[PDB]
Amino acid sequence: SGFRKMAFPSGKVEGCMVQVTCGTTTLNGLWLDDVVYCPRHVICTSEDMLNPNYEDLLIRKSNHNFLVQAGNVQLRVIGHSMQNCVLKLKVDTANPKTPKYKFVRIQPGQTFSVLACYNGSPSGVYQCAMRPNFTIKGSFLNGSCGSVGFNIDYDCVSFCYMHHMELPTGVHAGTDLEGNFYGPFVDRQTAQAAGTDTTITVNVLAWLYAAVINGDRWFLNRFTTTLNDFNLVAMKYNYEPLTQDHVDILGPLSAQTGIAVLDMCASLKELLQNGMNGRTILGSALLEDEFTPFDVVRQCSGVT
Amino acid sequence: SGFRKMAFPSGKVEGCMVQVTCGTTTLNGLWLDDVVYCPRHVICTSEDMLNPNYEDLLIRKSNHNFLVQAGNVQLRVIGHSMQNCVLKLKVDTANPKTPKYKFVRIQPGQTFSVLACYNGSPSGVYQCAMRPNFTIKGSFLNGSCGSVGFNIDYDCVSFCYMHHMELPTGVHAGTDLEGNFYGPFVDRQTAQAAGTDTTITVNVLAWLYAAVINGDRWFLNRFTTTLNDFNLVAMKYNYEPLTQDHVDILGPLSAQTGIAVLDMCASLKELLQNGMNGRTILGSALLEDEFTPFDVVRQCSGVT
Ligand SMILES: Cc1ccncc1NC(=O)[C@@]1(C#N)CCOC1
Ligand SMILES: Cc1ccncc1NC(=O)[C@@]1(C#N)CCOC1
Repeated sequence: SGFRKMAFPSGKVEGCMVQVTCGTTTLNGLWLDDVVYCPRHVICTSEDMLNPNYEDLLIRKSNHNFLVQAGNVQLRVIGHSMQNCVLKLKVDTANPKTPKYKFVRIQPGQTFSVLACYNGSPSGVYQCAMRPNFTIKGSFLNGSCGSVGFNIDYDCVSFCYMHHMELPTGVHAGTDLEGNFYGPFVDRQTAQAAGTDTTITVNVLAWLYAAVINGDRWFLNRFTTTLNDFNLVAMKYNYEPLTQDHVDILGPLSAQTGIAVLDMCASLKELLQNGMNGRTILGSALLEDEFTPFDVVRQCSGVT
Repeated sequence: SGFRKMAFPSGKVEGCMVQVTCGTTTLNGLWLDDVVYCPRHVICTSEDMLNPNYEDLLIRKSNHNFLVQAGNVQLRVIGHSMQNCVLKLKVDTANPKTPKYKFVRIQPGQTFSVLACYNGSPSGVYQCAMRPNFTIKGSFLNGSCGSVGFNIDYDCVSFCYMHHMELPTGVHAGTDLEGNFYGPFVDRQTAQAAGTDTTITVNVLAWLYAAVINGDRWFLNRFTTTLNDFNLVAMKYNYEPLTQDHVDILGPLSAQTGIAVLDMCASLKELLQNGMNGRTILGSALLEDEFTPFDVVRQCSGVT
């Protein structure tokens, strides 16, 4: 009973957080095996951030300029390289706490947990989603750069995000663990605007199935729709167009509840056209889109 | 920038989760030093739960009947006792991962993180609040009993909750780590109804201060109020009455923003009387009450 915005247990990621200092800039690093991953802007001063030439700035840096501290002990840096927008610092010690891991580049609409860190120390964990405009609505202050996003499948941590930037609109931009930014953002102190933040339709439907499973059924109506009719409504409300791929992934939820995907689409259509009318669904007064169909299945079944 | 419902990093609690089996019932245990804490209803069959006499049921149980498994290794049980609604299983090995810890009985309105577990394995972490009717709106399925609630102050874990029950209304009831239930609930399969779920006023105000700090200011008005005038409105909307103690704890937020507590109360009063008018605050279309003033301060300052 009950449905919560749950994050993955963070322990496996906590054992990987280190502090990286270069000059007078300190941020977070991710220590996996004998490599520490961190945003390349760690080599920048506030002035450098205006228009940095990272290759040129890196020439003035040696292995001894990167100070890596795991807890209260100093790691010896024996190599450094730049891969896209991340720095890989080869250390002389493999992290004894390295979990089974993969680096994955996620698609917009996918969810993940963020372990927010400051000075290599964790402050908290929350569940996020890569928005369709490639930003994340996180909670990050100065010093939080290098904090990571991830998913867990039993014992394997799939790292998907590394925090780099706060846009002037308070939304967040970052990279995958290969250093490639999600979206068109660059690691520069220049005004970069985000595109339309559309609603992740398939996630809203998955959350409506979670609500039915947990007792909230008032929004179920006597109607059905078609993908094309539904998508005309989704276009009007800045919702992502629903495809047969999305319908397919909702299949297990449609099967468990006995509510056909297109019937749930008609409920969503009426909710979009009429609003909630002062009512709530799973304790929310708006349509939640940061639960994927896989998250709903996982939570509703007790996957550990 | 940004404000999220954050949970504490769960690592320190993950290293304490064990599986406890008695007969054919399996639930979660908390292993701290050489003691494993678990709900006493682990000794019950589904039939026993209807009207259990725990002292009588415990007589038919020996140390060897309690199977404690931490990961894939079996702990030897050398003692067992019942303290209120929890069983304390003395094991022959101190948990090497025992963090610095305290057992605290929280007050209604206080928030905490829950590490949801199944068969001694964690499934996720989420932030909760002890409701004013002493229930929690968690996310727990069968097998989740023994999962714990906690807060962290730097390196010390204050355990405050242990999950025991799901009421017929899908809300959750549990105990502190001394085995005393929050509220009037009993560990029996008998219909127990919850009292009025009032809104935690001081938490809503703290969240309104977080919203101002983060850019959402539309709800700020030209009015002020008094504690007595505000409380007449709070009574009507089933909000907890605000006291000078609550005003005092909001002080640092009033000081940082320059918005007097009673002015924020007048904004809250207008929001209660007029609604949001299709608008949102920190991405929510309702007034959030599961952030204490301490949580807002912590998140907005970067406490690790
Ligand atoms: C101040 C802050 C808070 C949260 N996330 C990110 C930031 N800051 C940034 O985006 C930086 C830029 N541009 C400033 C230093 O290099 C990265
Ligand atoms: C089914 C479930 C799911 C989540 N939390 C709790 C429960 N169940 C309960 O409350 C129990 C009772 N009464 C059933 C066995 O003893 C505790």
